Amino acid sequence: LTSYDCEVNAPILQGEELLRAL
Amino acid sequence: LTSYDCEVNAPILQGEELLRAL
Amino acid sequence: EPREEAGALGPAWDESQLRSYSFPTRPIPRLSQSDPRAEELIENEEPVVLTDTNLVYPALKWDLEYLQENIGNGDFSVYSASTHKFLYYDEKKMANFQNFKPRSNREEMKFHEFVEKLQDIQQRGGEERLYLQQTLNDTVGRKIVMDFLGFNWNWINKQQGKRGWGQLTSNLLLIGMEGNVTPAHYDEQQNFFAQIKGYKRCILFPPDQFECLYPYPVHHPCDRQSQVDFDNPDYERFPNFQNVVGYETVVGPGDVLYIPMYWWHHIESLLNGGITITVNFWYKGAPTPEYPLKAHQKVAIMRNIEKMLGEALGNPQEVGPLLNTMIKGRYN
Amino acid sequence: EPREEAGALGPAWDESQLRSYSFPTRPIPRLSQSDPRAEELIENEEPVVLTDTNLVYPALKWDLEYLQENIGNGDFSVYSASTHKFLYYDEKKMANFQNFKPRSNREEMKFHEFVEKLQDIQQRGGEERLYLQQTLNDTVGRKIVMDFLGFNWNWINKQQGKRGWGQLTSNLLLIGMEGNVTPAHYDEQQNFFAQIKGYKRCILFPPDQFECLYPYPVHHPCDRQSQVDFDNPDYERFPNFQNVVGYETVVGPGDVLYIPMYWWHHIESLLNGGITITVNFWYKGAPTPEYPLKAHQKVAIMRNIEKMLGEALGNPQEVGPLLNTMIKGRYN
Ligand SMILES: O=C(O)CNC(=O)C(=O)O
Ligand SMILES: O=C(O)CNC(=O)C(=O)O
Ligand SMILES: [Zn+2]
Ligand SMILES: [Zn+2]
Repeated sequence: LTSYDCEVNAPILQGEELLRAL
Repeated sequence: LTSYDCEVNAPILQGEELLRAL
Repeated sequence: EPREEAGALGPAWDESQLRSYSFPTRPIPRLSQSDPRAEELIENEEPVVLTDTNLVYPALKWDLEYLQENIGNGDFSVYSASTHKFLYYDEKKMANFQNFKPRSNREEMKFHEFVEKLQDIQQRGGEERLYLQQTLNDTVGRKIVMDFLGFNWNWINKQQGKRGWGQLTSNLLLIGMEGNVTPAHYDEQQNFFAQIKGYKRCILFPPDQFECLYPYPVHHPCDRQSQVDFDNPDYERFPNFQNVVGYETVVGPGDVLYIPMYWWHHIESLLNGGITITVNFWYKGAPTPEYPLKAHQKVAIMRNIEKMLGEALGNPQEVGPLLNTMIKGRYN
Repeated sequence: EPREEAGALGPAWDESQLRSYSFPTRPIPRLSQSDPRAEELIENEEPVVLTDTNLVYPALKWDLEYLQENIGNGDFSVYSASTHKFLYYDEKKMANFQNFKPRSNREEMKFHEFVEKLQDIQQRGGEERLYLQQTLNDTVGRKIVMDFLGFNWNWINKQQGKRGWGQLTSNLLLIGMEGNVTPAHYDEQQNFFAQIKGYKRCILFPPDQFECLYPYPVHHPCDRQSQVDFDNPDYERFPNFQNVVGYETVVGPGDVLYIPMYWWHHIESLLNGGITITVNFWYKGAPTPEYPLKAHQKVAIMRNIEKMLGEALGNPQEVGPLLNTMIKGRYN
């Protein structure tokens, strides 16, 4: 109930994946 | 969510148990 | 129109014995058990009065003398009240509503004690009222056991099997004084309500009248009871009570009223009709398996939300403010 | 009071460049990254502007010419609008609200196309407005990749480690025209908001002001955005907006604003300040493990209830009526 999702004002490589790949 | 309990205007041998015992 | 008692004994009761209320009603059908229409009603979770089940045939002879002589030395729960209204309350939930002050108190006593109390009130012309309400158990005596065993199990077991119901959880013995009222509420079990002595007026409302009957909060001791005082309705707090419509009937000795799970019911022992006696048969409902959802399913949902919120917030008193915070300016 | 730019270049901006609103605000603290007070704020999920992280040091040289030359041939999402307000909406949720008509449309184009469009508007004195908003991905070019790699990962990774956060999910590149506004909303991720070119006024509200900001229903496309029009507040539908109080600041090149998860934020590119550029860093929050519950936890709870009801009833449009049915005459 107290659990939460991760939605933001943007749609769902990038983030951590972008960085490591680079 | 659609599931239900069995509460009534009485507290929680009797019923089926009373009958069989008898 | 009140039925005529066999042998030209006149009308079983009259209008003057009914309390008066602000809402209209339609009659519940009275049918023979063999009538296909009765089966259709039960199958569909709609009320019906069955006139010939013989369900509690052996209890038709019961009266205070016979019960005092045969029902054993077990304890009996007896409610005492200074009003005609016996609002049910759940003692376990009292801690969370320190400010709730019950209008009736429960006292445990022996049957002879209950009978004696009834006698002292009558003789002393007292206004006190009593309502005995006690599950039938192992401590009852031999003759009662014989009577119980003579109930029409054959018929009621087929009913339980035909509708997929769960187990018989209990049979409540109800013995009331004339004029006693059990205010409107719903139960989460299926009920065959077997009248034994005297007459009770039963007013029922379908589950889709939830909006008009305003049940207390789930964590409040009067969970499942309507907050509206039928004798003096506050249309300001409960405006949709002005739209309620009941299904009513008067049951007497030998009659069985099917009160379907989740259906609201208001039950009153006729004014000037003497003591009443009833025995109910409470069964757990069938299992939850399609849209569109039924009214009773929505009710099941609302209870669950209230329950989960209460646990999640750690204080049931926080349930309201959160709900209010959820809807204002958002869904209302 | 507006800061003075190094070298006596005058005030970075002035009051006349700020839009005017009905509510008061207090300043968000501006601190050095080495200042213990800054660490205390972040640890406590309170906003802070950090002036010297060097987080996007290499992007400080970015401008449309450099980006057009180096950012690749990938597609960029660009919103177009006829008002200064770019209300975010979730396209996937549009089917369930056939009557919602977005004031802005999304168009996918190449960077050079975006730049060209900006030029045509300027020259033609048009009133159209554009806002580019696009996650940085693999298609960006070599020079940009070099720039990205030069961000201060050392500092931001320690931040991620010190607060128990989850993974970096993305970095959104935001390029806006002067006067553009992103209306008030909350995000479910932690955000380090890195300003690169131009100035943005950021107004934030804590999660305990949920009652004053009136977010749309969870299943509505503007889920998480406030329903109140800050330029013309309807105090009849949203009376508690009269009680809202913000924390505000103006960030410029080099500044990083910590926008804590669940905190409402309203962001505006200064009037007459030219284009703005920002890059954010969105991290999943720490895991849900004690009473009394925090405001953001209650918010998490309300979202969940809405979500469950929507699934259980099979139609999100049925969420309101059920909630209303739950509280009226019962909890309100
Ligand atoms: O008979 C009464 O007064 C009360 N009975 C019930 O509410 C019931 O059997 O479910
Ligand atoms: O900068 C903007 O206009 C909008 N940004 C956000 O809402 C955000 O980064 O979370
Ligand atoms: Zn009942
Ligand atoms: Zn945001």
